[PDB]
Amino acid sequence: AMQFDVTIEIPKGQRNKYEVDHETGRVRLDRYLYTPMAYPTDYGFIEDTLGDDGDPLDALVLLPQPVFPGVLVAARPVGMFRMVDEHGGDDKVLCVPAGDPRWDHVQDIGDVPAFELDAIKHFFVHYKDLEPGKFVKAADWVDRAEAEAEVQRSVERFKA
Amino acid sequence: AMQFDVTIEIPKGQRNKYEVDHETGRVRLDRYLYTPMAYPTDYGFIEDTLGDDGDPLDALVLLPQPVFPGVLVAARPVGMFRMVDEHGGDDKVLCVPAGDPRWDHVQDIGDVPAFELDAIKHFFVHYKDLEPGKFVKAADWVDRAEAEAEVQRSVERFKA
Amino acid sequence: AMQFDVTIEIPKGQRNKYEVDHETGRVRLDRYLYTPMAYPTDYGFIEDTLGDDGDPLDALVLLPQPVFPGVLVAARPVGMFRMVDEHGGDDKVLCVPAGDPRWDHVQDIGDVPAFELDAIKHFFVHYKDLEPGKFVKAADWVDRAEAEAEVQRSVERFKA
Amino acid sequence: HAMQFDVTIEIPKGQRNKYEVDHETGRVRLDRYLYTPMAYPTDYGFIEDTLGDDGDPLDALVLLPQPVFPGVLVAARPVGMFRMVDEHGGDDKVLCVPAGDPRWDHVQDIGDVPAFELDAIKHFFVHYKDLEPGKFVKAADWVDRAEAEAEVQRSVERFKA
Amino acid sequence: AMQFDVTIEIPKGQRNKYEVDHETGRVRLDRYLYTPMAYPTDYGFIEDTLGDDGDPLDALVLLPQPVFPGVLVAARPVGMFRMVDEHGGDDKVLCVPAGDPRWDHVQDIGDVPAFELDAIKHFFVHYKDLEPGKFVKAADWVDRAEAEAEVQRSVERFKA
Amino acid sequence: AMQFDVTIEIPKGQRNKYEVDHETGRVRLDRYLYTPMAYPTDYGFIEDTLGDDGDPLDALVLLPQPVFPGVLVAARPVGMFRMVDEHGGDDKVLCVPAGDPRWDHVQDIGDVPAFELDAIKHFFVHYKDLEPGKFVKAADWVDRAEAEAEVQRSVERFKA
Ligand SMILES: [Mn+2]
Ligand SMILES: [Mn+2]
Ligand SMILES: [Mn+2]
Ligand SMILES: [Mn+2]
Ligand SMILES: [Mn+2]
Ligand SMILES: [Mn+2]
Ligand SMILES: [Mn+2]
Ligand SMILES: [Mn+2]
Ligand SMILES: [Mn+2]
Ligand SMILES: [Mn+2]
Ligand SMILES: [Mn+2]
Ligand SMILES: [Mn+2]
Ligand SMILES: [Mn+2]
Repeated sequence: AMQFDVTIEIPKGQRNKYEVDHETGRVRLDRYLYTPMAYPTDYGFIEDTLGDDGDPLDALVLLPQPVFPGVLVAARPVGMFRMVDEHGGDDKVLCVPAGDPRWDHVQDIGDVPAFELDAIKHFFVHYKDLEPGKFVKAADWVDRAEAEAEVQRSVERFKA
Repeated sequence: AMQFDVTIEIPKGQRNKYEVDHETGRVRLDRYLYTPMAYPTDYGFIEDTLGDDGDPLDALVLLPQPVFPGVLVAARPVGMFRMVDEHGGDDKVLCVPAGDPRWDHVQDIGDVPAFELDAIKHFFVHYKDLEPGKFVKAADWVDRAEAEAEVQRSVERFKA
Repeated sequence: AMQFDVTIEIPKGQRNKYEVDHETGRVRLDRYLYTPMAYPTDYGFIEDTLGDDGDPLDALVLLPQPVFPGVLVAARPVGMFRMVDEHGGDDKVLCVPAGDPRWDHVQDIGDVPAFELDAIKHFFVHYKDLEPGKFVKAADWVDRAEAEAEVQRSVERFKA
Repeated sequence: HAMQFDVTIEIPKGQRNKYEVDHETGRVRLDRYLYTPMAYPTDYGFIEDTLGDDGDPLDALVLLPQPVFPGVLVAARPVGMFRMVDEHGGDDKVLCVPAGDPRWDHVQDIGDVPAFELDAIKHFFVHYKDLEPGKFVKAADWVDRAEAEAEVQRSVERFKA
Repeated sequence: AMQFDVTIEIPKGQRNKYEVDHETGRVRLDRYLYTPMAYPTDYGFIEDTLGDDGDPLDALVLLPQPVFPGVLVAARPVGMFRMVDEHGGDDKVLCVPAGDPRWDHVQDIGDVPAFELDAIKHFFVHYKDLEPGKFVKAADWVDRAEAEAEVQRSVERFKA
Repeated sequence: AMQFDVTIEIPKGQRNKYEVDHETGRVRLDRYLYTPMAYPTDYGFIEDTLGDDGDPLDALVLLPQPVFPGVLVAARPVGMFRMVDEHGGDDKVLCVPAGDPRWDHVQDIGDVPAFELDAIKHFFVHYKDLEPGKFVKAADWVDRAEAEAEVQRSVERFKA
């Protein structure tokens, strides 16, 4: 199975929206969420990747226990989250701990329960509601194949 | 000046929806919220009150630090959240700790920041979204004068 | 299906071994565990039950987020962990939230992954190691069907 | 073999919320959020089935490896006692350890408890009501187990009524 | 208006006193506080600055939720806490999140409630009581005007 | 009195096993423990050391309150935990905070409570029981002298 390193930024259950500066490597508090919400999974980005956005690929890792900001996690993709915000479209690869036999039952998006997909979906749609000039309008889940595809592309974009 | 005991059953920043079984007096777990949200303020009910649904009038206490389920808080009202859900209407009296000079600046609804109010509204609208048969269709923030009316109106229902 | 209330004595991830006093209903601290390990799931006993020893039938509740000591949970049995401690035999009914469609996929002992069962098993074997005179020799897993009997056994002898 | 009793913990260690169990109801109430940037240095509560001069149970300080929740019972034995003087006059707070726990066998009398912790506990109770409107602390000091047991002994026979 | 990056080294509600080694940039546990107190705000230092100490200016950031050690926070001054300890005089800039509309009502030291200002003062007056050969004899608050002066002085001292 | 810097990797009470990448410097999640156990003391490694197995000296630090991953601590040794996992000798140097008057009564292994030494031993022996092809077959405590000697050997190994 495919594998890559994910740098976690925001731990599951956080309302503080942390970001990592991609030059200094410092953790930074972007802002406190204006809505009464909390990140449903550990949120971050895939190290050594690059998209059309300019930034690296955003990522979502399902973990038994959350971690700290800036922490590295070797993960593998089981799907991807496509959505359209006020900055056009951005993608978010759904991931699972790599080299962990406890996560062998989750091989693709269909193995991730709809309840958690619906929750993650719900979060990203509404978390910016009370921020002027910010929104999330479209959202849908796509399978491991297109996720691995988009990751394969974005690894190559980083090389050049 | 009004004053009453609010039994807080759900702490701030929690996703486990706790209920106090008014018959037995025990703290019961109702459900884990289906949306990835957390209670904006400590949420509970007012003691020795009663309403149309046979359940006590609900309360929202603003605190510098959260409390535990089943904890009592001497509180005074400063507004009320009027919402209309699945089971008709449910009004929630926004309160402040009584006998605390640190909260003397909060007298009426206008004294509470609009951002806190928008966040509290946002929660009670959206928190039952993914649950089937559950919904919310009207949501307003009324002043203290009306909150004091709805308390007293509900206090007397208990007296009967 | 069968359904009952479980009082949670010890939250998941606890080294403090709480126990509910059954003559009063109070939450007594039994002891801080001598071993460097925490309770693998939310732990407690089934309400309105009585065993071969005078204590209610012990129970484990699979939960997404842990609760507090003394909290009630509408439960549904899906298996049972039998051990043999220093005081002879003991029974541990493995349960899930009753009425939560997120736990409809778990209908029997086999549905729970064997890593969570081995973890639970590993805890109850070793947690009394450094305590003197106390031990655990035999420890195996039975199925839902037999667990349901043990409950109903404990129910009827309680009725008497 | 020794003297012991129940202790209902009201406030866990590291807390700024001032919880109070109603002795007539059994309900846990939030008294106040401490007005100073200080946390309770030990698990604070009272000795169950006692009665102090003030018509309330004798206060207790239980040293624990890990804190508990409010309303939790802990079988305990006294090791010393904290006597202070505040706006109400003089309160008495029994310093305790878990009863029947051999990990605390090395703490028999107050001299066994290290100085930095006794100071830390005292320092809290001197300063915790400084910024609080009409409340203050004048004096505070420690006494040995002999005196500690005696006040509990007075407090237990005084309970019978 | 003036604005800068604060590096929070000690989160709010902490008795562990962390500090950043300004040469290596790594976090270091200086000492567990000898008194039973906790930092009332998030405590840190201003980046790209230097006082007479040979050390940057210490910063006090008011936040809705605390951050982790080493996290950057874009902030602006609204006052300054000036004290005199055993080593000499130490000054601490009282800040709020910059570019955050929820803190736009906080403009000067007068806008921060006195209760919180007394509390912050009380910490630094008493947190080194039980520490030997360590004390403070002066503790006063000053406005943004004088605060901004010291922040600028030290920004200029940085260039060498 | 010998002293040195320890980098803490895993705070006391964690089930997430973090690891500092020595060649990189970043914190990584190695694995979530398969056993239901938690690290009984803060665990990490001594800075600028080198052993037969290519890593630095693993170290245990007794603290009143835990730290975060990557935090540095001035520490002095009082003993050493000898163990033999699947990869032969993997000793752990037991430490206390250096220059902290509250730890002066702890000068050698005998001064540490036996119950806490039993718990540390217990942890490392069992925490890989459920992981296949992994174990700990040996476990012994030794003098401060033995500990100090092994440390000084590995400081010698480092200079190359
Ligand atoms: Mn990202
Ligand atoms: Mn993006
Ligand atoms: Mn918007
Ligand atoms: Mn209602
Ligand atoms: Mn039980
Ligand atoms: Mn008293
Ligand atoms: Mn005063
Ligand atoms: Mn300074
Ligand atoms: Mn400093
Ligand atoms: Mn001093
Ligand atoms: Mn090693
Ligand atoms: Mn290692
Ligand atoms: Mn094995």
